[PDB]
Amino acid sequence: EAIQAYLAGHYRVPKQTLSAAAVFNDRLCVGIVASERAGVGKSLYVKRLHDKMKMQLNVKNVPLKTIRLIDPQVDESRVLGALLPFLDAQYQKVPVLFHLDVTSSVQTGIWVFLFKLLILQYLMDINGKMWLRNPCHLYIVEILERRTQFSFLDIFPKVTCRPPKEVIDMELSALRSDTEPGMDLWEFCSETFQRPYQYLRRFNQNQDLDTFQYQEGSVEGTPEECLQHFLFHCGVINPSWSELRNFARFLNYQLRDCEASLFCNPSFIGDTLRGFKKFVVTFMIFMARDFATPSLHTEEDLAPFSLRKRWESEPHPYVFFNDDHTTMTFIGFHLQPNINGSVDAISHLTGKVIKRDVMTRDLYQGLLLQRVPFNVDFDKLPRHKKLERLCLTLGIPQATDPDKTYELTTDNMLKILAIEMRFRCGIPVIIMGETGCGKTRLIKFLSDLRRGGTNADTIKLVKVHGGTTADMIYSRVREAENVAFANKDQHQLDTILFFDEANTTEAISCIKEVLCDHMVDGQPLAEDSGLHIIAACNPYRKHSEEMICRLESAGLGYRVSMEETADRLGSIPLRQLVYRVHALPPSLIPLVWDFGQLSDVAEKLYIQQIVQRLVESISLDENGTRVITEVLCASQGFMRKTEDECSFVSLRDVERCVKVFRWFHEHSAMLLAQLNAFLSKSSVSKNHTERDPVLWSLMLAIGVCYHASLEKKDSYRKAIARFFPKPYDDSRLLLDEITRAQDLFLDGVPLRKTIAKNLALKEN
Ligand SMILES: Nc1ncnc2c1ncn2[C@@H]1O[C@H](COP(=O)(O)OP(=O)(O)OP(=O)(O)O)[C@@H](O)[C@H]1O
Ligand SMILES: [Mg+2]
Repeated sequence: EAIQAYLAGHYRVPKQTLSAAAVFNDRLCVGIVASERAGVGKSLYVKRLHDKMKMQLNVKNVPLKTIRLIDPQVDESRVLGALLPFLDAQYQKVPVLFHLDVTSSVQTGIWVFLFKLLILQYLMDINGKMWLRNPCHLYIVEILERRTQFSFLDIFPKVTCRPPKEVIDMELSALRSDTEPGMDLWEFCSETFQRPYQYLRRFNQNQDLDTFQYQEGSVEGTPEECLQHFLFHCGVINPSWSELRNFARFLNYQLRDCEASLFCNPSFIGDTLRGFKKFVVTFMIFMARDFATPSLHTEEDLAPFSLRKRWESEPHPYVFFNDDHTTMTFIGFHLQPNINGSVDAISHLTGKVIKRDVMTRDLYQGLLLQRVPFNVDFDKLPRHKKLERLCLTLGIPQATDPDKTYELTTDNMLKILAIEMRFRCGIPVIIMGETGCGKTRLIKFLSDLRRGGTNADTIKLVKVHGGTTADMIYSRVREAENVAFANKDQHQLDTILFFDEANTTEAISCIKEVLCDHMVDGQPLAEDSGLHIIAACNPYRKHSEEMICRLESAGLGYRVSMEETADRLGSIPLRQLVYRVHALPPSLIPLVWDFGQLSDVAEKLYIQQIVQRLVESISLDENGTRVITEVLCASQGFMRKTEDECSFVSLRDVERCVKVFRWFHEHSAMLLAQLNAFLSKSSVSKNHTERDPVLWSLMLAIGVCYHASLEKKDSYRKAIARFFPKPYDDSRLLLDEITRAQDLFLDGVPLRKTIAKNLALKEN
């Protein structure tokens, strides 16, 4: 208390000196907004305080500078360089709110930097440019609680934001102080859809529980019961503010589209339409579970980064409203009438009931009499009809297919619909999936479908390296904004920026900035620009223990002990994860959802497409196509089954093995001529037989892309030979052919007399 009072007394500004501290508590020109959770309001305060600065300070403009630090070791030269443009005399006497945001990524140097800036009032570098604090600029520092006698953070004035439960728990009565913010009185714009009030308090149907007319435009409740009605149907137990915001936004959009067409005053539409509003409210609150509830869990550090709601888990209802204002879109439930005058919702194919009494027999007959797209199954439908249906649901009225190779299953359609729905709501879309999981193909197909026929670049997929700094990300996002403005002006198209491998950088908080805050380096993103931003993350998975032991036992190992390595995601070294990813921002975890799992049928289809993309250059046979497809599929099956020598397999290995096979086939004539000459040079008699170029090329390509990098080569050969034609299915023959090829390749150099010809030198 003594330290807190000392710093409060020394941080106070005199009443006569004009300062920006007039908005903060009792004229203190130092602030610390902090909380233990993520996404609870730390920055709808530094915005509200700016909002209350303009109308309360009688100044034409009050400069706002947002400085965000993302380097794990906090760099003070960056902060000094950011503050230097605000050092000229013009800003030396005007109020300047300075907001400094320290991200979760930062770990070392926070306390020293805070003691250097807030207390020591200075910042200095080697060059000599000093920056001195003035008691006229607010210095609010927004920080996540670095929970581990007191931390070096309570000595400053603090405004602890609270999730939206502790607001309803501790603040039972709306005292509304400046230390514990509650429901913002401004935040009744999209949270005002308190139709929950009506269908809940009016439980019985006949009392006009949802009536024949409800709308929005003015408030009708108190800002302490909205937060309670949004907690009963939220689904999440202890939501943050950026978990109720998304749930309210989705419900607002869907009820807004509900009060659209087919919600009017016809003569004999159903003559009652009883329960239609009840159906909408109940069923879309049910389907909000897919869009609001987190998918990740609530090998120590990988526990939060472990998927629980995989795409193959509980189904997805996904009702849409066909923004052309004509019909609905029932895509994922196939409702079935219950025995006792009710109707329930089942799975797409299983038929298991997922929810009960969603909708009633009377309105069932009313809807079927209205010819709604109900009980339609996209699994067995023509491609033309499927594309027309999904194009109508998506909004564009055209029908030109942008591709034919890309199949359209029900699970692959409910995945495009998810992204489109999150785009039209406002929820940022971030997907978790392995390399070659089909996310990039789906995004490209959706972008081309949006394009239709225009030659516009509505896709800007950015492969984000491990060495992508903040400057590159900011430059790319502003370039994408400019291109989105251009495409919205010329051809009126919605551009898509795509950050592949989002979580593989030391600066990931920048992507969180771009996605959640809609703010680039501090400057807000231009609203209503048509730019939609997607992120894709690599899964958090550890190697198998035997594979780690094998990697450590390869040569001389790491130069020093394994434990002391600096590259750590918590405790696990980055050398033990399949993808060398970094820690996700805590305000991005609720958003992440599993893209899905590649199915064996889909994998076979992709392999068949790849091999058919080879005939036009090689003129392969049907037998050749079949043998190549089977060999490659079984090769990935083996590599995915061997967890000791191959952590993960990808579809991008077939497009490399087929490339090597193509090279070998195109050189096969001269290769086989030289091999025959070399064998003739040997003492072996004329035992050479016919060598099929297709087989002699696949036999050797799998001996490079799959076989010669393993340790259990014999098992691979014995599990792969059975897919070869009849006169060639021998593991001994596989090894013999590979050895003959290596012997031929080695012969052709002037190797010295006393140089060993091992199986290692030839292989190398
Ligand atoms: N009463 C409220 N207090 C705080 N936020 C609210 C409130 N009502 C609605 N919200 C919404 O909650 C969201 C919280 O987002 P905000 O930017 O405040 O999170 P944050 O504190 O910046 O978290 P982080 O810094 O970890 O991203 C805001 O975008 C705001 O629109
Ligand atoms: Mg923030």
